[PDB]
Amino acid sequence: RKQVSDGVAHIHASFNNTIVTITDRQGNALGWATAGGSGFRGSRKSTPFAAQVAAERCADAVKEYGIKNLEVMVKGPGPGRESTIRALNAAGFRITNITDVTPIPHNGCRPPKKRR
Amino acid sequence: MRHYEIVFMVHPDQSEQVPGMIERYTAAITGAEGKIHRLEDWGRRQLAYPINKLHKAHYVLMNVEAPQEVIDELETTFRFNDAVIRSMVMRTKHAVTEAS
Amino acid sequence: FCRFTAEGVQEIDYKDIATLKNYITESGKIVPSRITGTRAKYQRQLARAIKRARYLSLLPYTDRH
Amino acid sequence: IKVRENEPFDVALRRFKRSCEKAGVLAEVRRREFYEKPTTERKRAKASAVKRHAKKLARENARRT
Amino acid sequence: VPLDGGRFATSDLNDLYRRVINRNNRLKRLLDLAAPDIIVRNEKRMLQE
Amino acid sequence: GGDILVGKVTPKGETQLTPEEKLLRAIFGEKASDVKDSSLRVPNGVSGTVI
Amino acid sequence: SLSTEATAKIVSEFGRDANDTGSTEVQVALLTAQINHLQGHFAEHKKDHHSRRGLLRMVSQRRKLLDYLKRKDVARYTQLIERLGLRR
RNA sequence: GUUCCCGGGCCUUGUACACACCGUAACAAGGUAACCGUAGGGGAACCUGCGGUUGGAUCACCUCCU
RNA sequence: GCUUGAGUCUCGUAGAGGGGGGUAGAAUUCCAGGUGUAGCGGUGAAAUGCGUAGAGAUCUGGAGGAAUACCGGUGGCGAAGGCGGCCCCCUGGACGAAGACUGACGCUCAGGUGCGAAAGCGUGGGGAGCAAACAGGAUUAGAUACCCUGGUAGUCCACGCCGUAAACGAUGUCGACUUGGAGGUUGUGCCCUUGAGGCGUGGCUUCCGGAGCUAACGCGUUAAGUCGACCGCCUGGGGAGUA
Repeated sequence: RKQVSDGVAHIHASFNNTIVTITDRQGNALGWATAGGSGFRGSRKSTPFAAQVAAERCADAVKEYGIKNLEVMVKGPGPGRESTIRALNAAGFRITNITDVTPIPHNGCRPPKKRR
Repeated sequence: MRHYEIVFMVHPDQSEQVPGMIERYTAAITGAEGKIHRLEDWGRRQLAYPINKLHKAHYVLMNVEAPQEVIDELETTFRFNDAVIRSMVMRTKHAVTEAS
Repeated sequence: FCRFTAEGVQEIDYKDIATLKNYITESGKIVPSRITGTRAKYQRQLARAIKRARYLSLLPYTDRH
Repeated sequence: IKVRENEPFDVALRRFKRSCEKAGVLAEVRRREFYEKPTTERKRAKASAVKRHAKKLARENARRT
Repeated sequence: VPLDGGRFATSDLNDLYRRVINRNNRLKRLLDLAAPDIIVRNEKRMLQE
Repeated sequence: GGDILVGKVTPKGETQLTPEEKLLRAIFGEKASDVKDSSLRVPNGVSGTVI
Repeated sequence: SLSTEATAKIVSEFGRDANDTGSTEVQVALLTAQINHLQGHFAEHKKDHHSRRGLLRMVSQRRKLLDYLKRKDVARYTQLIERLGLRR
């Protein structure tokens, strides 16, 4: 639906969750896929193979729109970031450009309090 | 008296009515004891990031020997003139003329 | 080693930005001291020029916004 | 950051993402600030890296094996 | 003196002694493994050229 | 004497470059130290007047 | 800082030379006149925790400067304060 | 074939141990690094936030470029 | 009276130095609208909570608030504490080439004064993120502890009080003396700076060492080495750096 070819696929592998989502060039979201909804709850949420299945979940149920050249703009320096990319290339897509527009602050706000 | 490299940019739509703006400011320098070294004009060059709507501003340079107290009030003029959005004054002792 | 800070004595200007582009990358990043053999004098001079150019949109800050 | 390589590739090659920062910005904005801590491990690290240079200076004189 | 680019502008006398040394070690090897006479003498003619 | 009349560009070589300047070839560019200046020169003992 | 076109005036008056700014009758004057040019600093903003030490430095160097002039020649001492006015 | 496993041995690393490994708070990285200062709280050790210091440990592997 | 001490002037230099103010941009939270799914968060694992009153996520637009990635370098300034975007106003400290001068105007110092991270409190604004007290789910024999969902003081700005510290390269301060190399960082003089250099002169700082000292480790031109000067401190610990 809406007919889009260039699908901006924001893949955000944080630390223990990787979300893949193709949207419209404008901004109209198309379909999502997550390492937490496809299963793999655990240290598996922090694995690139789960990100490979995340790419597969973002490979089907999205052909209704039909994207070919997609702008895989990766966000958040996490576990995947390549296994997910080659999952999409082995899914039937042609990534026109892999961009690294990760959520980057100029050390704006303070970072969160976690891990020990 | 001191050297102030006043480099500023107006919008591409004001690039057609900026020469009048130039005669405004340079006339004030003559009325404030001053002399221009380089009225450097490149053209309307592409901005990296569009300012809230459009990119490609217009660059014009002065690089004038002028008194610090008049240029201070002159900077206030630039600050509340919405054509010139980004305008800064530079170091002293040496204002250049080459490289264009 | 470089021939920009040898034949380029006394403060490297930034009207024409092509020379700072030898010292920044196509991403918007500033080259480190250890690559091109350039003592801090020349290095920090470029630094002043760069900050100024990015405020005036001559040079970009990050890659994309 | 932004790699394309026209269309004959069948590969990602995010080698510039790593040549940019990748984990660079992350190292400071993933876990709390701690302000002074990183400074501490900077001194220890240098002591062992400069000693590596002293190591390169110790091997040049004999190493008769 | 190689040729600036990827070739050899060298005195190809080296390329000649090269074969001389190749075949030298060769007959000494034909002493170790003890090869038939008609062929080690064929190497005699070889190191001869 | 030995003045320059006209300049001649001329290919040089990867053989002529050091590993120190093979780092600066990945930064500055390809056609910087790839071609050298082997212009047309006036051999010693020749005078002249370009007309 | 003491601007240069105030300084050269003061030195040529008190001193015989234009470079005679090493004589105590001139050393103290340029120190006092430097604070007289610094008044514009400590009158406004008030919280200069760094320039505070600078004041204590130049003024203390002046308290002992006037100390030796006092012990060596009370005639030029009372003359320093009578030509500039740095007593009170 | 030494990566898995049982035992032995050499080198190295760390110890407030050598009397020799109600709650574990420190000493192995004590498996949540330690210590001082400030405020508050909790049966109790101390804990949380902030600044500083070395009277602190390993920088050993798994994947990519000549 | 004279100068190798202190210091001033003429000509210049770099910067997270301080006080007041303005501004640009990203991200987090929230609100409204377009789209759409059945999951989001987190942990060794689980769970309270959110959600079909369409959350999480994305785009556009907008109102607050704190802090400045890459540049970053046992790099820089400073008495110290402490402090990283840019600029304007005021302005301090440190240093150097070549000369002119008063002629030891120099140093430290109980009582005293000033600066004094963070935090607590009074007062006027304020709240995105995190977080004492507290509620809940559990690992557990128990949880007022590790973790997570919320959340007040606080974090921020200005005016004062408390005037406290590992305010510790634990090395008090000023001056003088003592074979070098690698560096980092900021100026200048001289020579073909013809080119990414060579030979000197000062400041700060790091590593390896000699003379020396020490219990050892090691510091080592910035000394724990050799002297002069001044102040404070110790005479076993606990009690107690407390009443």
